[PDB]
Amino acid sequence: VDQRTRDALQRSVQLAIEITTNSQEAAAKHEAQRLEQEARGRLERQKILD
Amino acid sequence: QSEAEKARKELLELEALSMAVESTGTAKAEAESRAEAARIEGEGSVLQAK
Repeated sequence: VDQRTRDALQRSVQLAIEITTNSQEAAAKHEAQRLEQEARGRLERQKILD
Repeated sequence: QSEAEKARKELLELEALSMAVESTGTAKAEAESRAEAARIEGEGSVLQAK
């Protein structure tokens, strides 16, 4: 019935959204860091084979 | 680093053949020069003493 309760429920969803945007940005960063290491693993091995 | 180490053992054992050359060749050169100069002095001394 009260509107101020509906506001308190409105900020509840603004958080729920930011929780999924933070999860793709953390899941992207973990894939960036994994590939950046797969190159370094080869670039460092290639210098030694030269 | 286990991969950049199985190859680095190969880089190391080739440097051991190479460092053999730089050392046995340098000492072979400075010693055969002294042996040749002392042979000229030695064959001349026989004539000079004659």
